Amino acid sequence: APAAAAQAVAGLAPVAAEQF
Amino acid sequence: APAAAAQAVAGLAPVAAEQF
Amino acid sequence: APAAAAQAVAGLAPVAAEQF
Repeated sequence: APAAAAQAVAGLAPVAAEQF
Repeated sequence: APAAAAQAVAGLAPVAAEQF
Repeated sequence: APAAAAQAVAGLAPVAAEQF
């Protein structure tokens, strides 16, 4: 389970990042 | 099963990035 | 298969906006 939760967050962070 | 659930999230990140 | 289908749409949609 933790590998899925870390992968999902690492793949989403660049979208958020590019609005700031 | 969780590999598949993380891929669905990851994989749609380019839809968000194309909107904003 | 669905991740790939969605990626294709993300890249097609903005092309449409350049016509109209």
